[PDB]
Amino acid sequence: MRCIGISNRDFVEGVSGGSWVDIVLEHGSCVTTMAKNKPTLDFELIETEAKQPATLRKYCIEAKLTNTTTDSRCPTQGEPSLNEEQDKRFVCKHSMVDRGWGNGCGLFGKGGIVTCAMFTCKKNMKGKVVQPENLEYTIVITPHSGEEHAVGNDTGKHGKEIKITPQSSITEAELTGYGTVTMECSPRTGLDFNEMVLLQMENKAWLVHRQWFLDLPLPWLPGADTQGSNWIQKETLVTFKNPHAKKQDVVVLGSQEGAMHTALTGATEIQMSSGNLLFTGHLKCRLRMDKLQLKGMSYSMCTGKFKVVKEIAETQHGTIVIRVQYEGDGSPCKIPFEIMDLEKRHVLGRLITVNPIVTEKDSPVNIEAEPPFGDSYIIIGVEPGQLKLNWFKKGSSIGQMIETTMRGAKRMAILGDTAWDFGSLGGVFTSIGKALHQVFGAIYGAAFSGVSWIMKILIGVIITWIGMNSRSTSLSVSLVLVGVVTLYLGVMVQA
Amino acid sequence: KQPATLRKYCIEAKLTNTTTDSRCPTQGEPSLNEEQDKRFVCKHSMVDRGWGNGCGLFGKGGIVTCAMFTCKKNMKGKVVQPENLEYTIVITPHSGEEH
Amino acid sequence: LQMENKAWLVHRQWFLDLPLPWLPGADTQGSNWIQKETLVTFKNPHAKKQ
Amino acid sequence: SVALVPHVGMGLETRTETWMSSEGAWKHAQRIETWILRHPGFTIMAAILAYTIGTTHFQRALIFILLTAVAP
Amino acid sequence: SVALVPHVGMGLETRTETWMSSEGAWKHAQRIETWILRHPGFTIMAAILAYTIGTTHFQRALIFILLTAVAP
Amino acid sequence: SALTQPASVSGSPGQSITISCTGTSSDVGGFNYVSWFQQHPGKAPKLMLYDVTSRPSGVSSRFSGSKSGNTASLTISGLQAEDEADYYCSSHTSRGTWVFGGGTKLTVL
Amino acid sequence: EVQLVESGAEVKKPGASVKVSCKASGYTFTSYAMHWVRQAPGQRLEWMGWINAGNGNTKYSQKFQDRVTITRDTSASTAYMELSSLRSEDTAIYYCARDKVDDYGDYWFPTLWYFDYWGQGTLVTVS
Ligand SMILES: *[C@@H]1O[C@H](CO)[C@@H](O)[C@H](O)[C@H]1NC(C)=O
Ligand SMILES: *[C@@H]1O[C@H](CO)[C@@H](O)[C@H](O)[C@H]1NC(C)=O
Repeated sequence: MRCIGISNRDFVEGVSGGSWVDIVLEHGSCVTTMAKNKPTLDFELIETEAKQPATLRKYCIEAKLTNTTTDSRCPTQGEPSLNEEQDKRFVCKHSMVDRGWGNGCGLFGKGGIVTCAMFTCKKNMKGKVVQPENLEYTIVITPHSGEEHAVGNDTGKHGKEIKITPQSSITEAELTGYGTVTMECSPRTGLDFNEMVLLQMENKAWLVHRQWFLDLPLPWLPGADTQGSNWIQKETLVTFKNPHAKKQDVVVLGSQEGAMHTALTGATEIQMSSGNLLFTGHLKCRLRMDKLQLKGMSYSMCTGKFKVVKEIAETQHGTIVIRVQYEGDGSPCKIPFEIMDLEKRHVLGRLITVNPIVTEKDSPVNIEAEPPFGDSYIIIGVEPGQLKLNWFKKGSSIGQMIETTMRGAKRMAILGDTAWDFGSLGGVFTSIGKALHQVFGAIYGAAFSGVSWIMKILIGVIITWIGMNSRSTSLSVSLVLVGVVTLYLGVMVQA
Repeated sequence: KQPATLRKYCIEAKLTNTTTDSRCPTQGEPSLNEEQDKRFVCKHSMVDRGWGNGCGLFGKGGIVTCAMFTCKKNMKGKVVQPENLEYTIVITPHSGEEH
Repeated sequence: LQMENKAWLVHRQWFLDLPLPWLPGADTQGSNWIQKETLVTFKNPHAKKQ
Repeated sequence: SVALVPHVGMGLETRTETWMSSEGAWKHAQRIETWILRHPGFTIMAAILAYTIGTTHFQRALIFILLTAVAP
Repeated sequence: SVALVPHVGMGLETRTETWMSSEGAWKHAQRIETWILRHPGFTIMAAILAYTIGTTHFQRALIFILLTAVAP
Repeated sequence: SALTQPASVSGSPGQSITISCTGTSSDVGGFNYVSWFQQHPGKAPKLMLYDVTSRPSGVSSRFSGSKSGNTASLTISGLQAEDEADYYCSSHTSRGTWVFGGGTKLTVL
Repeated sequence: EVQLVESGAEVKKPGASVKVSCKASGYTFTSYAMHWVRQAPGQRLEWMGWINAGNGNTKYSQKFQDRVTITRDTSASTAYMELSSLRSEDTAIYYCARDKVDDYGDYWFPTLWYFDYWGQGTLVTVS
């Protein structure tokens, strides 16, 4: 239900300790929670919005030079003086021409010359900064009701959406039939603002960090500035041409729009047209589930004769999904759904739409379950008129251990120490893991910055070669945490 | 003297008439009649498909996208031959002569 | 080489290797730019629509 | 110009795709490759000067690929 | 992109001042120093790797300045 | 490219009537987007059947559809006098356009 | 609970620019799309309207690609349908349609239950 068919989804179960669990969720993925009760929910972060931005610095992109004036003076007598050097719209440069009697001054030396032209901008590029307050995520919560035609739809108001701010609180979600779920979200430490700048071309906008945005070779201008004429770094958008030793001239230096669309590689695009809608990053959510009902508890079992109305089809991650329809009487009831092996003894393989339900009519209902890694029967009824359905699930024996390992390592490569916040109070394992991971990410962060796709691989191979030829058991520490790790981060970078 | 242009690059362009086309995950690759037109730019990729996408079979279906590439600023690179290349040299003596 | 008003003097093999969409010396309803991929970029966010 | 400093190693990379992932991941290697195929003799001279320094094979190959990668 | 391969060492030199000399004559030497003083840890760790790989001081300084040069 | 449902069908009140639409591989045979409508002559037509077989709220559980390849159907059990309307069809294509059916007039007497 | 109403038009001339609006109530307008389908009297439902959103994009129909333009306004919570270059066969009933936009703002995949609630339709004539 809104989770199915979307790739890179993931499962969490275990609400141990109290009645909570830690989940972290990005904008691309969506998270399915499970328990021994407490019906399976689907969480997805759909918006990130910055409400009130304040501009930081306005850069120029396309300029023009009008009122080209120049002035020269005979050699060994000072510098030329010109009234347009006073006003700072005009860009200036001193150079040396050679003069004589043909140049009409005498003394046959190398005179001085100035040139001036006013710097009019006609295309801006403004960056904006936002506080870590006054920003408003939107997370949507969809229970596995198994409702008719509500599966994997990014459309549809089948689930509740709540808006969470750092000025907000425990944020109950009154979603009907199932009770009320509360979320202790941590939105301040989500994507690390007070570094991001939100620069903006004509109709596009990006998300770069502060120390990259400030030191650009474009002529800049501060944010609190009306009458935007006093451009400050004007000499990086003009060229002073003194080809021979004759008089010199000024030129404008084109448009750096497509030049800076080259410069904005590796910087995730956001959508600043109407509202500062981000669609990147994550946030960490503490999820308390003490007040979830089950919506199907205190219903009797079923009479029989179900009917499949849409053929089953496994997804990725090996979870089938079937739509069945009830034919019979006593319509609010459970569904006798179970996956058994051959020869009908063991009930192996679990459900994801746990406690399925027939509701209010003969409306078809969706059931998701996880079969075992071979052939297995599916039993969707009681004994007069069941529905035995064969199913073969490919692989799924040892490849989901290496596949789960690659999902965990990819999560530890994208997320930092926040990747350890995907489980519930390890104590001697989880807190120690993110402590060592945050000091190692601190050391690794104070290196490798500015280093691209290639050079992480290159000096990774260098560190492996220094390891493989060293002695005194520094070789193992010179491979296992630096060499192959920086090669893996060399491959899994620039998403 | 006689320049003949060799090749002209584009500087600033414009994209109109954006069309796209997707298809079911196991059912091969999509195709458009705009794809064989040389004034349209295309690149295959793939999306996620399922019952919410009105598809079935829950996989990764291919997708194409088109756009009519239109230029509006050119850079004509002309070239000349070594003949009809006409220099000009002034000759002047040291006539002791005013100005 | 020629811009709108400015003009340069570059050599051939540098001029032929610039990644930028091109078309031969006769335009005549050109509409046939060759390496068009160097001046567009196709975004596929989230493995959703592109 | 401003078309340098291409915002590559800055942290900040999420699961979402960036502006030119898969169109900026290989432009450096293609640029160096067409540079070598247009300018071979500096790579021959880089092999010669890389060989005479570096009294082992590893730093000969290392100084060779670095001297190749410095020149555009 | 097009703003790389900047048409520098291709012969064709004359007495006339080119399109960008004294503007493009020092752009790499400024952006490298800016990159160093805003990314120091790669220069310290590159000094560690350069001190490790290399016997005599000349190839240590050489591998240091090349490894500093190849990074953007 | 359109849909080829017949001109007009009729039957006795109480039996089953079938209204089929034959489509191509880009509008019906590939995707599960096919919706049904009914149009009274003095009324705007309302949505009558969802994606293939699913049903809107309201209507009384007797309008069953199916897709048997390139053909999408609408089986109506229990004909009544309130079912005299223009039954049109619709589908969403892979191109991005919505197509529609030709049009069937259903009478009971 | 969801109501869509239109603006009545009386009579037009061939070659003019007919215009019909759509006042929307019962929902937030910036999160649902708006379509425009037409039906000649006793004929087929011909799709004209294009996929709108909070930004207001289009998806050009094959038959009506270079003769019709649609606009909208979020501040009045309406959508505008303007057909120009009227010929003789353009007289029909003009319908509206509701569809639910994807939650990321950008709308490409339609809702499974597309075309839920429609307007009553206002007829136009050319002569
Ligand atoms: C710039 O040029 C315009 C038009 O020639 C002129 O009106 C204006 O006074 C000039 N600006 C200055 C500061 O001289
Ligand atoms: C693109 O759309 C515009 C809109 O008027 C028009 O030029 C034409 O219909 C289209 N051009 C094509 C398909 O070549």
